[PDB]
Amino acid sequence: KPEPTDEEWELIKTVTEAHVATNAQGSHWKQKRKFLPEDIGQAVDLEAFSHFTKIITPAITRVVDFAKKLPMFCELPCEDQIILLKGCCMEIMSLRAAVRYDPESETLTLNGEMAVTRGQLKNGGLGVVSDAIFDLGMSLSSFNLDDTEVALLQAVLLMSSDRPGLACVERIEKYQDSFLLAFEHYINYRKHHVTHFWPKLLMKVTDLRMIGACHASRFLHMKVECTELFPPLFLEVFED
Amino acid sequence: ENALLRYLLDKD
Ligand SMILES: COc1nc(C(=O)NCC(=O)O)c(O)c2ccc(Oc3cccc(CN)c3)cc12
Repeated sequence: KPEPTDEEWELIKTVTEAHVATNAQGSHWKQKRKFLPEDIGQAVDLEAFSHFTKIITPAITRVVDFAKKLPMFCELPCEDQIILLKGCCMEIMSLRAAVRYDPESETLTLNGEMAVTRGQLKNGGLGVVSDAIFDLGMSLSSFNLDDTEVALLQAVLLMSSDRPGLACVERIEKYQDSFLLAFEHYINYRKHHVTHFWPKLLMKVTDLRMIGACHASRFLHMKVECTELFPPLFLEVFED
Repeated sequence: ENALLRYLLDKD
């Protein structure tokens, strides 16, 4: 029922714009994409691990940019900005890949260019997380999300008040509740033909947050396997 | 630790 207020319509546009400006190859991702050769990532695999280390940095960096284009993120202490980014990075990157799931070739596109299979992402170091991301990919196609809806989810993941060690807990929560509200209102406006769109979308926050945690455990097992190999931003963000 | 992120966050 309730559609978005004037103030929320502007937040919607601020968060929509931060996403489209930091999303690799914007609209052209379908035309830019180049399938990873099937000989890379069969059955740890160091040749596939190398393709993935090449795009990990730019992907972390695009999330940093997305947050910086959000005024409320910029009103925060730099020590909170760091915790928030370190919490959502793998989440936002897993949603960006998953919304570029192609059921025709069953591939996710990473960095707006590299199409990969379940197995390549799995054997290239991400192990069982690949299955989680691919599965959210399969699941999120039914919902036909637009950029605005992908952005509001990112903002909800980013504005997580429960991040270990953060100081402005109450204000981050206020910021997340603002986003959640505009989001619900925008789903109403967008008149989707799915009863209970809103709640079913929100629970995808669960999926993403598990992918976050599941990745933080895989990083302990990427360290008993493949450290001079991991790019420098990857080690900052995914360690403490 | 958070040097690159502090660079990325203070940039532009
Ligand atoms: C969702 O996870 C990922 N997402 C993206 C991405 O581009 N998402 C789409 C987007 O943001 O538009 C990547 O580029 C990733 C690259 C390496 C990676 O995992 C590995 C695997 C092996 C080594 C390393 C780095 N040491 C990382 C995971 C990635």
